[PDB]
Amino acid sequence: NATFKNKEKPQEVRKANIIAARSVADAIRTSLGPKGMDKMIKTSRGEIIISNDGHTILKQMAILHPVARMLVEVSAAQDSEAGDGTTSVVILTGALLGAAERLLNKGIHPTIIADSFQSAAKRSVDILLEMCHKVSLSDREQLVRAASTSLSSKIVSQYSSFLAPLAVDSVLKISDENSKNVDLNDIRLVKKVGGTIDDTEMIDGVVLTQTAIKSAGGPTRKEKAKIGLIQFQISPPKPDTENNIIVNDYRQMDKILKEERAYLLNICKKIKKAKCNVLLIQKSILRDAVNDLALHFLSKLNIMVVKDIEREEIEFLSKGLGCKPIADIELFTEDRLGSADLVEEIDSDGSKIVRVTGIRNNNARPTVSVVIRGANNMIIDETERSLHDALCVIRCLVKERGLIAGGGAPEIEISRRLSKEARSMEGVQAFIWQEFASALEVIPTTLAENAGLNSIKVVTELRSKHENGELNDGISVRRSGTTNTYEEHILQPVLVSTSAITLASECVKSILRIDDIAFSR
Amino acid sequence: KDQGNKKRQHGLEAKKSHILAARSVASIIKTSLGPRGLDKILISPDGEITITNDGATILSQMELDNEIAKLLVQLSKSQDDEIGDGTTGVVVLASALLDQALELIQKGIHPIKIANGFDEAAKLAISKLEETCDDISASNDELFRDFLLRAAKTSLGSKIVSKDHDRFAEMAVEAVINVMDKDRKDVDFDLIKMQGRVGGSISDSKLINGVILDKDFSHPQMPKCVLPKEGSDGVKLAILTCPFEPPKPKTKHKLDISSVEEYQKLQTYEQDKFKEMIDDVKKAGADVVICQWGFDDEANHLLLQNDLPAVRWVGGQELEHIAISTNGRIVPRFQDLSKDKLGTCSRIYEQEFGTTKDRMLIIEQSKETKTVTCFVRGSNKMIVDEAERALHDSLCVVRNLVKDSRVVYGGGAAEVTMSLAVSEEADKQRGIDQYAFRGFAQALDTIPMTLAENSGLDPIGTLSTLKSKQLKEKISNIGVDCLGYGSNDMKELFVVDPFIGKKQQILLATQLCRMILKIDNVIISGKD
Amino acid sequence: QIFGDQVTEERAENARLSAFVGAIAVGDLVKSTLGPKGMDKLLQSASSNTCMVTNDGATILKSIPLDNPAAKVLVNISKVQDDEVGDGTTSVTVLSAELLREAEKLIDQSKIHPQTIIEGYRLASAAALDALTKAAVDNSHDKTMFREDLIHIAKTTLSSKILSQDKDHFAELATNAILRLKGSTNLEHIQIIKILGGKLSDSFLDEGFILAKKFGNNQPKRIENAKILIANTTLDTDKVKIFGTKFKVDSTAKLAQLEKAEREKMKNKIAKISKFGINTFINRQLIYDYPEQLFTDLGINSIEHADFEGVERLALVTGGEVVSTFDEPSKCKLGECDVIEEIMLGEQPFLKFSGCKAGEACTIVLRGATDQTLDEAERSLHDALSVLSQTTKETRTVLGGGCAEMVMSKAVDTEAQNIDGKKSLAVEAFARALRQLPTILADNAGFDSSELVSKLRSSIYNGISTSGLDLNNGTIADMRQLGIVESYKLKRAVVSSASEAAEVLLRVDNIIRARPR
Repeated sequence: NATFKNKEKPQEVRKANIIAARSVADAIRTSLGPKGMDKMIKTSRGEIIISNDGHTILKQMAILHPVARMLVEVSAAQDSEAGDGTTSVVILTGALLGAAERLLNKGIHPTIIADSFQSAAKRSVDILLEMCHKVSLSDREQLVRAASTSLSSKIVSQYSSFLAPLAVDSVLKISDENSKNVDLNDIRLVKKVGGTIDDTEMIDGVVLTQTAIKSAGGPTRKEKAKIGLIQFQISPPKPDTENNIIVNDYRQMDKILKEERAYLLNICKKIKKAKCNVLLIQKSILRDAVNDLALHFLSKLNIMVVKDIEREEIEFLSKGLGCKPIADIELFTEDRLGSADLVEEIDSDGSKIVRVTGIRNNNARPTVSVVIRGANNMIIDETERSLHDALCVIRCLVKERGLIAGGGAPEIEISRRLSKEARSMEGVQAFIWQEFASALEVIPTTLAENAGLNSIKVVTELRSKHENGELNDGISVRRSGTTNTYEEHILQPVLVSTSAITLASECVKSILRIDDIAFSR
Repeated sequence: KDQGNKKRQHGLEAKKSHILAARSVASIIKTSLGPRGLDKILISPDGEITITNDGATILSQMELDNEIAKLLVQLSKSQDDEIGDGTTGVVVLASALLDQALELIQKGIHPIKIANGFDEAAKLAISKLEETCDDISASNDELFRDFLLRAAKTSLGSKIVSKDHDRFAEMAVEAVINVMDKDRKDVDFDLIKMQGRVGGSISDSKLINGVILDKDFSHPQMPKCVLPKEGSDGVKLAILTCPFEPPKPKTKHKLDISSVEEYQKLQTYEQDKFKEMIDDVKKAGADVVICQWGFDDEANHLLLQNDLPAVRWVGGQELEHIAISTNGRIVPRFQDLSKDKLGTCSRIYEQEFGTTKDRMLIIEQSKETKTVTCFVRGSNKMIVDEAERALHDSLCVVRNLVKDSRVVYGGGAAEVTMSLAVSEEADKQRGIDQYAFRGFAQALDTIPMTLAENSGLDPIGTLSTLKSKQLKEKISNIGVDCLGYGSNDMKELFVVDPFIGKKQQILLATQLCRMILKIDNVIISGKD
Repeated sequence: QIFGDQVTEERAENARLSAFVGAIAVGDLVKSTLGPKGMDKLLQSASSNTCMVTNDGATILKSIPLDNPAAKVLVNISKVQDDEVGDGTTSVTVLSAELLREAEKLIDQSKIHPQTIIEGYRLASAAALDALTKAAVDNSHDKTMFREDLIHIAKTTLSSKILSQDKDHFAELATNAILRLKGSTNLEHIQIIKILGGKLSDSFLDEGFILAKKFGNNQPKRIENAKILIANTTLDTDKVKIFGTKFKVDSTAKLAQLEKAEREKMKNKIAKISKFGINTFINRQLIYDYPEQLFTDLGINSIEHADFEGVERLALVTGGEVVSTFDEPSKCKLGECDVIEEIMLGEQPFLKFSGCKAGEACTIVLRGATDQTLDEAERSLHDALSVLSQTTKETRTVLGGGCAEMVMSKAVDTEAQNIDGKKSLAVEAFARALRQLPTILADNAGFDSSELVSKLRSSIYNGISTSGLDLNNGTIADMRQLGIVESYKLKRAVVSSASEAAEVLLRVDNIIRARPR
């Protein structure tokens, strides 16, 4: 017959990128699950790190291969959207790349391969939603149990009973109804040494990251005060040229002292004009925040000062408090100031955390700032990351309601539905539906391998019982065998399996779109 | 000194190397010869970017270590001032003489015999070409206007000018006649100024009878037009070779200011000199002041109140063309001005060109001047430089048409007639020079064969066909077809080449071919 | 070592490969990215962490450093296409590479002159643009509402302009200056007459081609059944500057005898004028009374000082030619008009022509109260005519999806039918590149191009000229039923840019490397 010539050879570029990217997925494949193998990376500086996290390994691997670098962005969106499964999405991506190698050997153009994965990803979501267990945000029983079981893998165990409703009550306020995805960056976890895990405060208004003035004259507490962000600095006169303090006379000590106190008073007077009793100054190492002479001036005015505000909180305080960053003293106005009920420094052991209540702003909405306390530094660290996973799983229920029992159940349920659907297709696509379902079996196969169980034996027992049960059949690491994952309190949200298939389908799609690699400087 | 890396050539060696060195550069320009040739991308070291097939531009940009090809650049530099459009014609003709000279060397003929052989053969071909030459002015006067327009159209047909060529064809004729006398027939390229700027199109290009100077009339409030002022004599302009400022002595140059007293006095003295220098312009009646140096801020204040526009930073060479065109004089001092020494022109005005922010001035004249500035407009800088050199090529063709009223029919018919006449007279001339005359006729056949290859025709078949049409039928001029037409006989197309132009090509080709044969040794020192 | 300082000349064997294979390799970068289903490319720098992936053809070509001196020519061609419209840069480079790919076969196994190959495309592209015109459709449908939508847009263009005094009268003049043309909308078909001593609202539209100057002294002011001849020559005092000449004569009367002999040479040209059977003659220069008096006995009216634009616009309305010379009697392109009437407007005599042959045009006479009202109106009128002409040329589309590319192939194959000897393969090679455009579009779709393009050619060859390629279902269907159309201006821009790019590259027997800046 007569077909297209194919003078160029783009396949050698794509096949070299698929094999090189498959070796990256096979390396991360051993890290799947809590029993998975840990990978070691030695940085050029000499630092050695150890962990099973897929997003951490791919970030510190310093991959030179361009296509394999996309797995870092896919794992980034995996943690940003779903929050969990960064290792599973890399395995699913490599599983589609491994299945695409047999597709290219049959003479199939990657456009049909890419268009079939997108069509299979959209239908795989509907298969999960029909088989999913429908839950709603109005039921607080399933929201607490889902967050409690997710913390069983973390240092906090017995104290996780009180930690679950704190994360639930924080999401129920920010979720509303149709808001769908709600940014988790609005939830600020402030960790500080001292205290214990059992001591927690919601503080819906906001929480700062620092203490108050420790010098002489600090009020440390104020009631019915206004808050604003100030990028300016309270300092004695400091011209752009070189300045120095040289006093050769007895009278010059009082002249320079009164001259500096006069310039500090003019700054403190303009603040009193707007009746701002709480000052937030951006942290800068160039000069100081407030001079000790100005601390006595603001003490008489009953104006609380909180300095050393990090640059990361400048954007956060401008949102939750509804204020605006103010560069200079001339830009400082009352319209940019928020009204706080009570601003006080809470006394704690080695902490001294300042909190704010009653932001009294209609434009501002219910932002969340939660304080984390603990004796050991390793506590307040992992506790902040453990609450992140608790907020992601609950947020996945907000965007798309319903939860799917983990342990390989959603991967097998999709493969069973696509096996009968592949017979209803026609043409080249019909062979891809069988290869797409074959790549989905790589995830439950790896779960059985990393757990020490027999690979094929566990997978066959799940598909054998799949004719009776439906979503209740999966892999259980605690039971070391095939049992009901719903009764073992192993639960997973639907958005994780939805995003893992969607991102992997778009990844592999964009992988086949690059047929050439050229040097461009 | 510099013993190492020293190249030395001998007789039995360099004679073969000098021919191969010429054939390398010759084969490069054979592809660009003719209207069907190749336009080459060239970038000068000054930053000018242009694309043209002109051999004078291509060969000038060629930098090479071959000493024989350097003589091609030396001849083209002298020919560029005489004609400039015959660079591709002479080098190929000179290389054809060298190719025939190498054959005579293999036959035992000394190179000095070949030099005298081509010299007597060139002088014989001039008399034969003159007998078959035709005249214009003595034939038809109205065709003389048509010959000048269609001769420029031939050079403007390979460029974007071909659409608007009708206007540029008349601009090329008037620009040459203005700078020359009919009896003297002397045209200098320095008398015709070629300038152009970005913006507008080529259809908006104007022919100016005077200088340009690229001036905005200094302060914008000054008037953009200069009136004759109620029937005065021309338009008077001032030319100053001294800058505008209070005069200072050469012995001291120092100025001491003791206090505000001497400061306020010296400030008024400098303003009093400004009032004394402007009165000399008013007493002479000069409308605009042209100086070589810039003016102060107070200078434009007094010149604006009296409605006296200013001109700043004029080169020394530009000051000469102003006094010649406007019939003025060069006044060294300020107080030596007078109505007789001021340049008198027809009018002075500032004509805005498109969206260009330059806003130059135009000084014209009704009577014939010795200075003409051709200004070209275009939408792109590359289009301006392309139409500028294309118009300059038309100025060179018309220059040779008015230099000699007798012209020959081109298109390859000129080289065939010169070859058939020498070849017939070669058998009548006996001796050793017989082969030198036969080789000269065979060397003239390289030009029509080169044009035939670039036109898509058989170089041997077409050349042999043209020789039969000019012999068995009747003696006439029928050349190879450079541009698409229905049939042969370019004489029917009225395609003419200047007799003084074609004669200048064969003389420089013979003069250089002899000089190449007069160098048997090449000494090149190394780098210390 | 010729040239130097990074400048060099490529060998005649390598230059043809650098201008063809070297240009294809540049076109191969945008080859697989053509179309909405096209692939993507990677651009990597030395740091390797700054890289990016994009399908944009203008981004890939400009970012990649090109050491090939012939590749820099395609960069300039891409800049010309980007000036026209910001879309279609990829299609031009790919089509230019297909023309150069067949050009390698047009040299090696062909032996066809390269300039004749370009002339073979000029005749093939002319038939390609004509095929796009016959198959051209438009969204202009419901023109009754579209003709009304133009007068409202013209009023919006008059905002901030001094013409805002009366919107109804001026918008009607601009609207009737476009739709009444029924042809090219370029300003060369619209003459502007700026006059003084009146009001702006007193302006009117006249299609009679009004020009300022008059003709003749004692000649009549009306001409019936006029025969117009266009030529440019100087019949009065040639060699405009006679200063410097030396006339050798025995007496002053002999000096005038040579002028009489010059007047005898005038009859040689005047006799050729009378052989054309014309009552009217056009000249850019002036004419002396003696040759003009001979025109009176022959009944020939001479319009003088028409400049050039005025001559070209006269040749378009009367269907004439701008040739300034007489090659042979009774062989030429002549114009004519029914009635030539001399009128007077603004205290100046004007000429109003009537009944031009196949004349389609208009002349907008603007009557202002000063020069500021005349200059600002003509600049603002052309801006209003440009917006109205933009809606005529754009939104007018053609059948896409491989249709128009194959329809042009049928017209080029028709041009390849009747052709001379050496251009037979040159014209046929142009139709091959036209069929490669839907072939490459079917490559990135993942289907069989050799099956679809071959059936598409045989389908349109006999009947069914509206068929095209369907990339969704992978079959051939009617483009009018599926509603797949592509802009006609985009088609003309790609074909014109491909002919301009091939004009420079095919003439190349050697490549001069550009100097680095």
